[PDB]
Amino acid sequence: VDVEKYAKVEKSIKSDDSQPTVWPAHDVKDDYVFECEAGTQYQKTKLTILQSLGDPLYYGKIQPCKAHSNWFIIGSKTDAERVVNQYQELVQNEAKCPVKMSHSSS
Repeated sequence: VDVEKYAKVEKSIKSDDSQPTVWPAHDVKDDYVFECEAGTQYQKTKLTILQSLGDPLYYGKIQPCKAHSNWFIIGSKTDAERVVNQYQELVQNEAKCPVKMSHSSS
């Protein structure tokens, strides 16, 4: 049986003798931007999923990108993907014209 070739462990903050392990090893940031790209005024907006250090909850924010702390709890990774898909569909259906998605990492 060759399971260990493919098994992987995730990084965690090792524990001293007073506190337990805390696995999210660094803040995980993901940003998405949407824009018509036309000469039209479209006020390109941004979405930002976040998973902070030592906290396995997810969060989001939808402030409009430039040309404050209104976070909301998003459940988990699958929920985050659902929210991203739904927001993309809504933006496209509201634009009534071409719209593009610019994905970024950390």
